[PDB]
Amino acid sequence: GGLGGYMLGSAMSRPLIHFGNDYEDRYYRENMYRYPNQVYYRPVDQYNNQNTFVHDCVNITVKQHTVTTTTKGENFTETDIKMMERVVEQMCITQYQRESE
Repeated sequence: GGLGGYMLGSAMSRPLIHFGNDYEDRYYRENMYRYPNQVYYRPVDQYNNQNTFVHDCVNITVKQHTVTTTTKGENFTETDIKMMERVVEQMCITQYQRESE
């Protein structure tokens, strides 16, 4: 709530994601522009476990995304939240890779 400590990663291509049924697939296709194409995060330094960092990226990215979202006067269903979490998770992982050297 005090902000700070976050860095912003480069923009990423939205992957085609399949959700296992016809409705979520169509729903996803239609609604995905409303979900993030970037992630918020704290450096690597602060995490010795990629499995964590990813958690600290999905929830953070989504709250911050909703506050900026509440401003435009629109609302998220429960499905949006599920779909948004899943794709940002994919994104955080790619983001995690960023350092290999």
